[PDB]
Amino acid sequence: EVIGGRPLFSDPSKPGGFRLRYGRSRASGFATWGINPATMILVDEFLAIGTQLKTERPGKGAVVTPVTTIEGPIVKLKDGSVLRVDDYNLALKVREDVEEILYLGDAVIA
Amino acid sequence: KFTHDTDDIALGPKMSLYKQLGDMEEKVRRQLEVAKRIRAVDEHGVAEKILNSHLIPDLRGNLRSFTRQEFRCVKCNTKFRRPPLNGKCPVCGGKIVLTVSKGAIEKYLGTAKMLVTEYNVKNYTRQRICLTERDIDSLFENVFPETQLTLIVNPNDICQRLVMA
Amino acid sequence: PFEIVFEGAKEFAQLIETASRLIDEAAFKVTEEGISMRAMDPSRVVLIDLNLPASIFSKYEVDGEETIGVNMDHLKKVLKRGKAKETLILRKGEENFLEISLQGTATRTFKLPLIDVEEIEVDLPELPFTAKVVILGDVIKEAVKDASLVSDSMKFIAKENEFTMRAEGETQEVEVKLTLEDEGLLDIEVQEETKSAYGISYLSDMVKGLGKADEVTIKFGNEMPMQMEYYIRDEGRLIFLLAPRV
Amino acid sequence: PFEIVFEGAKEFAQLIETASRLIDEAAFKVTEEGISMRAMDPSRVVLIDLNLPASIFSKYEVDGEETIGVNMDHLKKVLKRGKAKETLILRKGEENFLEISLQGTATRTFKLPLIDVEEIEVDLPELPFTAKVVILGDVIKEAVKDASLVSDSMKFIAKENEFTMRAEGETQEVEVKLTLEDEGLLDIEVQEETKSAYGISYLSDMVKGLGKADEVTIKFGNEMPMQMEYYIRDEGRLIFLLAPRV
Amino acid sequence: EYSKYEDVVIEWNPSVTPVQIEKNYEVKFDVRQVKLRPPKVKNGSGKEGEIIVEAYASLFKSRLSKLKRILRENPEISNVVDIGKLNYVSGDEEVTIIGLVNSKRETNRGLIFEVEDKTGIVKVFLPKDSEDYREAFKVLPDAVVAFKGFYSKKGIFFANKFYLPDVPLYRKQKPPLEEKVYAILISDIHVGSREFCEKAFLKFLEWLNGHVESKEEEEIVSRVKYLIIAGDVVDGIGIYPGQYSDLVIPDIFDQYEALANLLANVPEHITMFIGPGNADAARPAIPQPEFYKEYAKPIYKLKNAIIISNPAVIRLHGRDFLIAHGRGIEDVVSFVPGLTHHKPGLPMVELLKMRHLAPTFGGKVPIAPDPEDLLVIEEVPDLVQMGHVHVYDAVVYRGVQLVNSATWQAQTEFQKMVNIVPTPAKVPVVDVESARVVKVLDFSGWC
Amino acid sequence: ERKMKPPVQVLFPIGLAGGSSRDIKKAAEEGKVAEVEIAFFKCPKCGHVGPEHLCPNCGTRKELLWVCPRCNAEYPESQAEGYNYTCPKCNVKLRPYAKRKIRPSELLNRAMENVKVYGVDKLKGVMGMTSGWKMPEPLEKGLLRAKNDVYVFKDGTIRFDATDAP
Amino acid sequence: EGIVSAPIEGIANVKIKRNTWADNSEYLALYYAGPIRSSGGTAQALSVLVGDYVRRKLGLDRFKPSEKHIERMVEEVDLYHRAVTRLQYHPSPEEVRLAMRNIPIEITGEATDDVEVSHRDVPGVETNQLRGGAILVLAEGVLQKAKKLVKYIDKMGIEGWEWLKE
Amino acid sequence: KVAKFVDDLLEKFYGLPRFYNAEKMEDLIGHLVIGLAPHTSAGIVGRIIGFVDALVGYAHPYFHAAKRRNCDGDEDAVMLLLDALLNFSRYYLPEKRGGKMDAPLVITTR
DNA sequence: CGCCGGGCCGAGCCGTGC
DNA sequence: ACGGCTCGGCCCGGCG
Ligand SMILES: [Mg+2]
Ligand SMILES: [Mg+2]
Ligand SMILES: [Mg+2]
Ligand SMILES: [Zn+2]
Ligand SMILES: [Zn+2]
Ligand SMILES: [Zn+2]
Repeated sequence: EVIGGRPLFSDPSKPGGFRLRYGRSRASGFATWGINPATMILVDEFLAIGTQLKTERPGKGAVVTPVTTIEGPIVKLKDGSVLRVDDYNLALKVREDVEEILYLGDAVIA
Repeated sequence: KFTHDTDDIALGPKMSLYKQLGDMEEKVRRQLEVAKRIRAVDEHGVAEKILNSHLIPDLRGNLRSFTRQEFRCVKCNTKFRRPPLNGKCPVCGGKIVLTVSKGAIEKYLGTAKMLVTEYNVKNYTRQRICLTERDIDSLFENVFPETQLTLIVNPNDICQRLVMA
Repeated sequence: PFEIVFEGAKEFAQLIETASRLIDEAAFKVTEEGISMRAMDPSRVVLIDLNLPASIFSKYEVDGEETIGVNMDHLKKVLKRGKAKETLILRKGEENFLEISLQGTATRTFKLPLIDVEEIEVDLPELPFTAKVVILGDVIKEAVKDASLVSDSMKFIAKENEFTMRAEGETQEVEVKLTLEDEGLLDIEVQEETKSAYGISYLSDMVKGLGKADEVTIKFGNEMPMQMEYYIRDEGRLIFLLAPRV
Repeated sequence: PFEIVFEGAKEFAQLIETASRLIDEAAFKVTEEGISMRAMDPSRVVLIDLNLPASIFSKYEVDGEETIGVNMDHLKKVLKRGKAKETLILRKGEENFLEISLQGTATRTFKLPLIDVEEIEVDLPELPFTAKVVILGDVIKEAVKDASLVSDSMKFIAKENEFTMRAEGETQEVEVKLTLEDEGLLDIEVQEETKSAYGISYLSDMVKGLGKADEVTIKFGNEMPMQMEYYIRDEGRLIFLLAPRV
Repeated sequence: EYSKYEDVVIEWNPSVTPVQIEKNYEVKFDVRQVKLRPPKVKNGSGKEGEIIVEAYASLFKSRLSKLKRILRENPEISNVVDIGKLNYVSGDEEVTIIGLVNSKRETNRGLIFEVEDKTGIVKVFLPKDSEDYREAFKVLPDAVVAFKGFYSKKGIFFANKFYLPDVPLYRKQKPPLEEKVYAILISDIHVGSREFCEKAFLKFLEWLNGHVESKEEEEIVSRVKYLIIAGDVVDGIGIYPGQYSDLVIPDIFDQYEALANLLANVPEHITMFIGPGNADAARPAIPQPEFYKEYAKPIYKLKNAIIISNPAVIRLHGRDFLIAHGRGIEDVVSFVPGLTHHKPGLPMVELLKMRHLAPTFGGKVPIAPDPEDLLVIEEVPDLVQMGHVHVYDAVVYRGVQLVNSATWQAQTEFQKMVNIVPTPAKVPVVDVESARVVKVLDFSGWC
Repeated sequence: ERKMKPPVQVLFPIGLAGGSSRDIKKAAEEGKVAEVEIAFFKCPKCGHVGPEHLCPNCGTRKELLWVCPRCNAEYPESQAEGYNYTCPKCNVKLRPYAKRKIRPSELLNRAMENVKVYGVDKLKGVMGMTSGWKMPEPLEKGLLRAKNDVYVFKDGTIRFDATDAP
Repeated sequence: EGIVSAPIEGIANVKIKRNTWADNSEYLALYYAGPIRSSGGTAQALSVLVGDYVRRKLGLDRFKPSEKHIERMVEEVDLYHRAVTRLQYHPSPEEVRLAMRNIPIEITGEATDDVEVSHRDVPGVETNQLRGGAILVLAEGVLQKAKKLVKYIDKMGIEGWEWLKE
Repeated sequence: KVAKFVDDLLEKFYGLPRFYNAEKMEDLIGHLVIGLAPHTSAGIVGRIIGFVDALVGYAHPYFHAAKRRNCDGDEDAVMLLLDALLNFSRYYLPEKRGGKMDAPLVITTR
């Protein structure tokens, strides 16, 4: 099910979605995920600190928390260039030129 | 102890965009651009069909509950299982109002028609939407007759196009 | 980089408001001769167009022709802040912003963004109109206000030296009848008996904002749309096209 | 079949609106001497009597005595459309329709349906009233508007050459004292000190919309209903009888 | 797999010659024949929220007036007094009241009602020792009833007799027919479903064409002239969630095309009357004027198919047939205790006695906001046909037959879940002159 | 932050005198009288009666009044203890509350004089209490809550809801 | 661990009933209120286990339902999912029959939903409406959390629950 | 605002010295709260040490576990200890079943 | 001095086969 | 799945 206004970020076990990383951050581990802020910015800010999402593999449901050591999305710009946005300020600068999100980023699961 | 480190614990967006959108059409449109941008979503039909199972339940449920509803006085909160013959509250002078209005049925019909026309869904859902619109029009035949004409016709609607095919 | 100067910003605000009473988005087509507007409400029932040549404008300066799109709500909200004696100034630089300035006892400039709206050409060709009538704004305004008391529709009947407009309710009835010998009517030219009916809401929305010392011309035929006109500053013109009932 | 012509439709509209703030349905009687009126408040607390002799009307003609029953809301809506200098015409024919025509720059005609309502004829003769006083409309209007703030009950006190209005609350209080030397107090005639109280809402309804330069007669007694009457056009008059509260 | 019976052709048997009979028939009632004048607002600036309420009130007023006019026919009911002017009556007089049943409850003394009419409400009590207590116990609200008793100034109307619009006990027999004529009833075909019994339907179509074993059945086939279908001819689109997996033909146009191709094989000497149902493309609430023409055009185009409404009345050789789908049987089943879908003939008699096809408002039946009630049985019929239950039954009550034609759809998952046993492929055969069922065909061997 | 379905600032029943918003101040300023079910406390010494835990005249703690349901006899707590909370003249168990009439003007004026808070525009209460005791709350706490813009919960606490993260 | 209020408010009452229709024996029944619907799967299953242990330690017999009881329970489980909530789990009818046949206590309660049932006037059951508390306990308790329940049985030294192990 | 209300209550209603004496939110550091879950009846005491600019409640995993919460979308309440001590009463609790949920009937101190 | 119209507040309601 | 969506009434400012 999808409720109108609530986006779907990835298809089941589809390459290009969330990349699985094993670990536990300072502010994650109980049932929460670790997400780069760049992929929060580049999905039109639908994801904020504490926003819940319904997951597939480990359980059903998690809360997102910013982790700045994992990798971010890879995007395709409007002129044809391909860029790696692993930073927050870079995402803020680049957001308006994004044509397609090639890769979504990482997710740290305990 | 811990495995991964982070520079800041509260770095990033602080409020969801979903709380800054008013219209349902705007919400659907923004969600669809988001789904279109991501390479691994395949919005074009999948998100429509899955999303149409959130507006179709509302439409059909409201249409069903309209024909079996209870009325209530504005002054009181007493409810009547059958409309009073006088049209007014028997223990008041206050007027009787509905619990399921006519505008609560067709509030998502425009967005449903847009979702049907702009994307490729299975013929089943398209026919269900067309028949829902036809039934909504037909239920109010003797109460709200079409008494107003229009300058121009054919506003790129899909139901008549399917019928004429 | 065109400069526009208009005297009596209240009149401009009033015409912008009466154009905004029906449509929400519109685009202005301004050329060397003047500026023009035309659009249709989303119900596809009414059509309004507006022209404003160079004569009425006190100072006109424009290079080429340009299509500008402005949010009508914000436009009318900014225009409502003027006064009856201040001079309205419209300017647009290289940036896509419209500089609206008023010059009375002090100068205030408002920066308002430009928006893009798709422009569709929609012109209804001239149709055979069997009747024409010229009346004052006051009489038609009061007639609409009375017709709104009993029913949601108003009926027009045209005849030689007889122009009657009525409205019937479930039990009550109101009739307004007048002839050439009366005052409200200036002249009437009909070719055959005519009958039509139009919604009260649309008529009330369109006639609201007319001056008492104004001349309005109504052209309508048998079960066909109706056209209402009124000159603005002897040079402009307003066209209203309304679909009938039944 | 009567034809009644009246001038100054605004005054008629105000009179009917004052008559319509207490009752909704009542019957009008028409007779050679004029037009009468006697309705009853649904709460059975305030009585209204209205008499309009024939001399005030410009062209008043009628044969015999007939009764007319019209709902007050529709009638007030019809008469409210009249302006300051519109001729008001009341005409009835064989058909059971009440025609109201407004003559002016444009002859607009309204038709109203007569409704059958019961008539209860209760004539109340002169009652022993301890105090009779005459005051201007503005004085009582301002007194009621001031007393409305503190509470919902107003007290009247009439003494020897003295007229005092008071209202009391949990913590607030307002008083108004009137003497002969004051312009508002034209004259006073009391045999002994009297005092009673009434309700603000009914008092506000009866005094609201009262002309500034009008002499109003007040009669009341100890815990007894009050009599208020003011003349209109020096020929017609309206009588109010308000029962006291507790 | 998208076959739609395109090549289903059955030819008349050149061995049985039909008897020439003049088709005497005429439609007596149709929903799209009463011109319902829409309502006028009380003023010139109304909105939607008031017209609907006024239309519903007008519908209920019309129902009450029509049922009161029907009630005031028997000589036993007399001295009618309005409920409003009931305090202005004595305590030793015989008075009656006619009104709508608001609600009813049960106590140790008896039953307490809330009968209401155009001039106010009143509470009525009926003692348990009354002779009509059993009859009045199985009554459902919104029906129109008449009471007789003494009014108390305390606030209770004590009653001693109960009335229903009912059916007259005596009637005049009609003149006999010259030659014999027969009619066949069908319902709930449900074309386009996986459970639709196509083989039995094909065998029945061959039976209509003269493929018959016994000589008496040969004569009956030679005497067949009329055929009536009582709705639910297609399985529909989107009736319930999860229907997509239940459909062989998931397209309403294709469903109607297949149904038309199936019905095209009837002999040219038979006239078909078809009505809509709750699964077809038609109005959501009853009464349904007709099908949606842009969807049911293939069945509209048939040479001998006549499209009727729901409900409709037909007059064949002077015999009146009241044809309805039967969505109101569920209300009677779910109220009265001891009534089940396996025996639908008794709720039919209950509806006939109350002279309404769908009384209860707010239950399992949707009611349209029409300003006039067309669900009241104005005239007494000779036969009554219904469907929607998928179980066969036939009873007689005071000279009128109450048939319920079976289905052509095998039991599906839902009826298995809720314990209903359908009886598909049963077809009644009636006699026009007698207006009674004379035989029951059973083609369930193949289905 | 957390608010009830209609926002509430004091757990005091107003009935219908307060209007649609259960505004106690509006009812107090309009002179309305309201009938509700509350618990009345009675001073043993002088005999004050009302929904207050302390007697204004002497500042001595009162005692709850127990009333018969059908019979209408009032027994203080000390006497009702001996009667096993059952009416002696009747055979029905007692209740601590009954339907009574109150005048919001006097109570609100006393509260305002008590806490020296006069400039408060609105003060919302409840239509009726849900407990079995129907003991009300002091109005001074409601005034101080309205002054500082904070709300109340079903048990008399101010709460703040937030999503939890580790 | 004495944190969640399942013992305080989930368990409405405890009563001893008689198996009149079969043998007129003595068994135990647990009445589940509304708040038990939000205690989690583990709290309900442990409640059933504790009820079984206490009934065995008090010298009481076991529940012996009739067929009508089973049909009522199946239609109640079917109805609640259709009309109220998704149940977060959908037990098959055969599982419901097995659980009803092999539970030594009566899982019952009051009425929490305004929906009428078909199998009416069942002996021992005093309501004709949906019992949300008991059916949710059955669906999301001993059934959904059977693994944790059998682990607790193994750790706890409890016999008589071999059917759940199978 | 809650602390200001508590100080006003202590100074005007009971005639006792004020407790918090705070003019900014940074003055609440070192003060105690109570954490309660929407399905339990026991609370736990916590201490304030800092603030963040997000819309989440950060705490130890033991703190969230002691309230029987899972931290994958759950939400809990917080209240100042002194306000609850002064204001809570068992005579305001509803009488139906469910009136004792969300009630600090007991608090854990370790 | 009398309207027109906004902006709050509080009610209700959200697939379903006989 | 439940906060998001329609109605109705009631004051409060301009505004002419
Ligand atoms: Mg059916
Ligand atoms: Mg069917
Ligand atoms: Mg959780
Ligand atoms: Zn009422
Ligand atoms: Zn004392
Ligand atoms: Zn007693």
